[PDB]
Amino acid sequence: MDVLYSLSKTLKDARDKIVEGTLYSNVSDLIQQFNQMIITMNGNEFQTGGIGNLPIRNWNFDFGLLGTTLLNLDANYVETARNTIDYFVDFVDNVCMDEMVRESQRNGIAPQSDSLRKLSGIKFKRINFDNSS
Amino acid sequence: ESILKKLEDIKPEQVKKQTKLFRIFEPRQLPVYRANGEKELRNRWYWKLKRDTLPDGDYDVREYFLNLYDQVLTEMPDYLLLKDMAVENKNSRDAGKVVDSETAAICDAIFQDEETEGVVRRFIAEMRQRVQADRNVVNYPSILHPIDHAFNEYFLQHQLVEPLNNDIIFNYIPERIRNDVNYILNMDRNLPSTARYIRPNLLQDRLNLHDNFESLWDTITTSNYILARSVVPDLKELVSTEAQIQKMSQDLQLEALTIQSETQFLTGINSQAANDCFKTLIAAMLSQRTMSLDFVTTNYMSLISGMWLLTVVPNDMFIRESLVACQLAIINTIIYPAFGMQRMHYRNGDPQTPFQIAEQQIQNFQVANWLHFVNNNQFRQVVIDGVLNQVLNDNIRNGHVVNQLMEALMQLSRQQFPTMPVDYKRSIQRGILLLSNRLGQLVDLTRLLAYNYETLMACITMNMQHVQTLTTEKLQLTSVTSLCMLIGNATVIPSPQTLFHYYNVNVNFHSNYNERINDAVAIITAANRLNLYQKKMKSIVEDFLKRLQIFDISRVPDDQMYRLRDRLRLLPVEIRRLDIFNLILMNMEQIERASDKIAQGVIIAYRDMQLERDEMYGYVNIARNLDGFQQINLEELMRTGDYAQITNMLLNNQPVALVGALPFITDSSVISLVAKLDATVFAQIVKLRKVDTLKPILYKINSDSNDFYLVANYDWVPTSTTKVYKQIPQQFDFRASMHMLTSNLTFTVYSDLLAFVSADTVEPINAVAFDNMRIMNEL
Amino acid sequence: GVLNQVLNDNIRNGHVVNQLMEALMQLSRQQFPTMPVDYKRSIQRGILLLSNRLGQLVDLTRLLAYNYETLMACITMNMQHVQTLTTEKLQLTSVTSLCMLIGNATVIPSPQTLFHYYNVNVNFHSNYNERINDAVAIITAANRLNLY
Amino acid sequence: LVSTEAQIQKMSQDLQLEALTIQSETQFLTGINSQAANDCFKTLIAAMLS
Repeated sequence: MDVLYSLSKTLKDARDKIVEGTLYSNVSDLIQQFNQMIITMNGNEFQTGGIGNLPIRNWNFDFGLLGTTLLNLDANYVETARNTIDYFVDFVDNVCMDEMVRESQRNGIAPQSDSLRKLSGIKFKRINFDNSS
Repeated sequence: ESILKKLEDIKPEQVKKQTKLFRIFEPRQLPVYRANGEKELRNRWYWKLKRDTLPDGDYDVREYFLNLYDQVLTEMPDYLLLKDMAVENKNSRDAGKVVDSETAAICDAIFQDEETEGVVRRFIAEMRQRVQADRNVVNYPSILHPIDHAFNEYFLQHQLVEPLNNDIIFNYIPERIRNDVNYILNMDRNLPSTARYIRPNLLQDRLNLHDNFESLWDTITTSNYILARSVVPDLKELVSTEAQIQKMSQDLQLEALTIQSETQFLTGINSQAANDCFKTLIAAMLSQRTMSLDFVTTNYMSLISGMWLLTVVPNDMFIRESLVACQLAIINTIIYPAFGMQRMHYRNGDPQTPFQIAEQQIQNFQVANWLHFVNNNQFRQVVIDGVLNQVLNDNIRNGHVVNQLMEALMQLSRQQFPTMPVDYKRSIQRGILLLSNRLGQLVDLTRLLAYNYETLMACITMNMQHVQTLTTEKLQLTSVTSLCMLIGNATVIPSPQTLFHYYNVNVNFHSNYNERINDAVAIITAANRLNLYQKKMKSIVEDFLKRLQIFDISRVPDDQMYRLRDRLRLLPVEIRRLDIFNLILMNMEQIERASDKIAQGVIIAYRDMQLERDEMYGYVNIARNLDGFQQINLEELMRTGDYAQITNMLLNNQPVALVGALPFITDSSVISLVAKLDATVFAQIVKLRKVDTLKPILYKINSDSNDFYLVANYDWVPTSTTKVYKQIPQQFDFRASMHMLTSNLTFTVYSDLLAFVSADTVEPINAVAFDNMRIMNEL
Repeated sequence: GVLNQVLNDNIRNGHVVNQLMEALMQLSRQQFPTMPVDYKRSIQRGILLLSNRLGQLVDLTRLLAYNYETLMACITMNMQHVQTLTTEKLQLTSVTSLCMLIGNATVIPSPQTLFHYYNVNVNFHSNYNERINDAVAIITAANRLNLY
Repeated sequence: LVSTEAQIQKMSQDLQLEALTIQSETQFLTGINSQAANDCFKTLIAAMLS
């Protein structure tokens, strides 16, 4: 849950802060966190299940890191970041939906979807950051 | 250089060829005796150790078996052709052949012996080889002990040779060299289907010497740097130094009666320095060796050349102190005075470099953007073709960073320098003019550097680990100025022969590294599993480091070698070595028990026990097992040295079994057995408290005894109170020992695959870069 | 019946050196925020010089503790701990030499050396007690004989 | 004991003292020898015993 929230928070921050013309000093830490998320998620295969009418969806992560060269972000940087953020937002939304449509009598507080159960592994703890909600 | 001689003198791998079947046992004729001890007219063949030299003491026996493991590893071949071992079997009906000559000797001895059964002679007559030329196979008869057969069968079935063809040879070349359009490869041979080769063991560094082994890593990186220097091409058709100096003098407008900073701009501009800088940069990046920046703050041309250098080379390639000094000189001499900013008071040890502070503090977009790029210009760690590599930014590879730097410099030249005399601005402008008059040549130089770097990086087999080295390589900024000022338009790229030589040296070193790691790991694991608790393993690691051939073990302390031992101990053993050790562990008890020099123990019972009947001894006081007796471990007794228990048992006549590899005295005298001498060989243990001198008595009572008439004339079965824990030899069954050893009929093994590939280069003017444009485009 | 100054069981087995290593390993990873990088590197590499001898230092600690225990078994007078007027000066360069040069050759007191040490201690203790007895006897005799 | 020459070279290489600006460059590795190690061992154990 904390890892899923961290993914969603990172993507929201990327959408809000990665804008054309912004100083890189305004996104340096955000870019570092986003790249850490990219590294952690890279090479992992996920599946959001087909309970009900939810389509079964497969997710692969092979994204390159975000750049660190521009003093001020430009249109090309924003477009590349937009593509990556769109894929990640789709993945996160599908994972959240797959989790919301599931319930358990024995352990309801534990993750029910296999995607969120996989995100509860130790290797994904790196993605975790600010939990302010 | 001696380092290059050491690194290029490594041979690929010494190929081992088996000339004879490995053997630990041999048949031997022994006289046999009847149940009453009378000698039979017939003899009998028994299995006996060929080299019976097992030592006294269980610990010494385990050491002997470790040495045997080393011997078997030495004798294990990379490939085998049994026809080389094949010899004529004179008694074969079809005049066939057997392997090895020792088998033929056994066959001849058995066949000629009058006591051999006719069935065995028939069997020998049938022994011949079968050749399947269609399958390229041959089966040869061989006479081997089951342990010998196991070892030889493993050797036969676990050879290291694999088929070789033109496609394999071509794929041996690195994928990036083949995918490069600037090199044309060719072959003039069709390798036959019977060609073989041995793959190099290019496993990545399992010891992670880049982590926490800083002196060894310094040595490794120095060797890599020397090799990379040796293979970096020389710059051709450089601009004439005299003409370039004249042009620089005219641009700088040097005055005779005035002291000027611009004079120093001409310091150290020569082709030797240009080539030295090119080689140093490419070799340091390839070997991932940290560089040190040598410059004089009074030479501003050095500072502008340093701006270019910091633009192109990632800043992690330079030791931090030198990088900080160069950046501070650039900021306080060029950047800040241009913009009227106060001189930066930079603190030594600041978390931020001078360029980061300047980037925060500079309001000019071009200069600040260039500063930001320099700050964030890093290598990219990418696993290409299975090898970790440090990849330059694409803008560096295509040379666009030179355009960004030139925009920054042009913005600097336009500044007013409000707080400096006009001559200071004039000098800075003149230096910038010198650098900017060669903008196209600088783009060409950056592209050439990047292309040479990646082309020579394609030939690296070990991971390029980016870690700061203990010592650095000094780079003079005057050499950078020389390279910037004298580089022409001629494109120089590594020769295909140079690339192949570099790749072959790298492969040889990598294979040697992995093979020596395998040897050390096997030896350490075997010593641990053999419980050699008194063995100090420093020698093993010392031999390992000696055989790597690039370290001076006299400079390596013992603690470092033991840390290497600890790292080696965690690695798995190579499959062939592990299986050989498994065979040895399985069969070492049987190998030891076959020795005639030592016994497995002595049972001191204080009751009469009838001597066992065995055909090859007659009557013998041999114990097949230590059942129903308390056991005293002689090894533990010798290690601890406490003889209280053994003394108490010997003084109280309490039956016991002293267990441990012991030498024994073979006695055939019946009168000695009647005298009960075997029971008198243990008081010395109580007297001297030493069991190394213990040497029990093994009675061998049969008709060859002088007093056997006592046994014959009194229907008397000999009895003794002491028994020798010992085994009896296994009978040699000729038919059961025959094995059909199968191997390939014939093949040819090749060493240097790239010897079969002839490679040439396209015209250097037409050589292209990764982006399909010519590397150098200036007229 | 003899007072003895004994070490922590973690010193005796040398396990605590691991903690030391741990601690100074962390010191090798630290930033040293405002320290010059060359001096920082030198300090960190010296810290690692001591760190990478973890096994040797564990062996040295166990050896020193064992020798101390064995030779303390041969002490007959109470090991009273007092801060003495004059000290024994210990050069830390000698400590560095011991830490950086100790190998893996165990050396323990010889049985004859232990017996000689014990005999010397016993002789000194016995002489001390006998001379106390003589002094007390003579003083008491002089007082009871009224030898003012 | 570990060879004094090898350990001295290792320590010198790791410390890089010559590259620093330490007013005492030679005195750093002085006193590192087998005799000093033996003196330390004896001094420590003897002081603890006495």
